[PDB]
Amino acid sequence: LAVELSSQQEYLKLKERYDALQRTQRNLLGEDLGPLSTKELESLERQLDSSLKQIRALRTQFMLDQLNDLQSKERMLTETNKTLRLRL
Amino acid sequence: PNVPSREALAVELSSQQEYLKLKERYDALQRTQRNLLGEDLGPLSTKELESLERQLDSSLKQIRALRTQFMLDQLNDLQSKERMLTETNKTLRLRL
Amino acid sequence: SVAEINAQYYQQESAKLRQQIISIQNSNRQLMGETIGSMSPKELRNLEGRLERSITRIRSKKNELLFSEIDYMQKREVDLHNDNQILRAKI
Amino acid sequence: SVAEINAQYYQQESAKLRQQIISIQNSNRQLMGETIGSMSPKELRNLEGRLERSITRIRSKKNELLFSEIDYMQKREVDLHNDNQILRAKIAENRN
Repeated sequence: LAVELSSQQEYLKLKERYDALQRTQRNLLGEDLGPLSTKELESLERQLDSSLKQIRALRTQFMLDQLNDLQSKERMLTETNKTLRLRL
Repeated sequence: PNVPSREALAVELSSQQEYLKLKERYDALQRTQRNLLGEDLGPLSTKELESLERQLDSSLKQIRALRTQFMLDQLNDLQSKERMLTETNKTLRLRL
Repeated sequence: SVAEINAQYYQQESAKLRQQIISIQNSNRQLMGETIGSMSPKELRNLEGRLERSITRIRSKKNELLFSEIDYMQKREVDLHNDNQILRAKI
Repeated sequence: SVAEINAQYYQQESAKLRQQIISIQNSNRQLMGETIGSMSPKELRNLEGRLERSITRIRSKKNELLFSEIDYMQKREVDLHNDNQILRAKIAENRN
């Protein structure tokens, strides 16, 4: 009886912890924003805007690296071609 | 002696070059405007686009800060008026 | 028996919740941008799209709520100015 | 006389242009966020919408340039790979 009751109290506490984290997530996705103040919404906005600047900068850096890698290979393949060109 | 003076030619040319120079400035400013609206972006290098991106983002942050300030002031004003109209209501309950 | 089977039902469900809690804590950190550095180009594309949607909705909401509270207090002003002219013109 | 009439036609057009230039410079300064300190809440809302739209289009453009350059180089890579396998099939057969 006491083990059942302790087991239930544990389950309610974890249930409430999880529901709270589910609400936090919904807000990070831009949903269920009803409860939030102007200040809380501004705070999220600043966090999102900061993440987006960082994401964009890295996506561009991956594309510059990719492009740099392709130019390199293009040079190798063009001297390989002119070599075969003369050999034939 | 039916011929334009050298100075009437030089004035005419000068007036024309003035006109052409102004017409190019206006044309340039129209292109600048199009770009600020996110149009006719074809000629722009990535560095020029980045520069626009930074300028626009900077402006948007200033705008939003002032829009929000205006809306908090507007709200604070209304809250102030709502207190003065409740005590006017409550002192008019004396006359009631 | 009923108390013992309920007890083991709550302990099973508690275990499930402990998994979902650690799992959602991690997912939230990702949406908060804490793993950006170690993400693939594909993962970045994905997150960018999700965060642009979130920031559009949050910005939009922040504005709607401000407008609504302004709209409310404006009506409350009219309604009180009307309440005061009925009280005056009462006689 | 033709030269005096031409001169005045250009000066007329230069006077129109001077106004257009100053007016479009001012519109540009608005889009650059320079006049936010004299703007109403309604005007700030208007300008936010237009700049939010511009910045989006400018970012899309910036990314396309990159996508396009990359796409071009990938097709180059394949094209050159194909040239070189044809000539490696020329060593193996003739000159065999």
